[PDB]
Amino acid sequence: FELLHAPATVCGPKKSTNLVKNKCVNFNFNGLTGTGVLTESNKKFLPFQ
Amino acid sequence: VGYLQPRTFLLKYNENGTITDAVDCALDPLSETKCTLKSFTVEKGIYQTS
Repeated sequence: FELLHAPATVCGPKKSTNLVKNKCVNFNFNGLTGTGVLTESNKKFLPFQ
Repeated sequence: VGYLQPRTFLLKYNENGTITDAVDCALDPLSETKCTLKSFTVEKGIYQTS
């Protein structure tokens, strides 16, 4: 296991629960940890963001 | 072939979420006024720069 200044490309899998919406519980999406209701929307973003 | 320079730009986001206009704040004194006011519509009067 060699660790240098180069960016690592071999990490480990992350295992976690499914998706529970319509509830005011804590969530986490790509490090962004928030607390609220994950309600649906009608807008659309961009296919690279 | 062109080289990028660390300048200052004010992106304009419409209802679609894509960039439609960009104004550089390092060219003309008129474009530098819109950098602080955060608006492309400058009315009459006297403002500051730097």
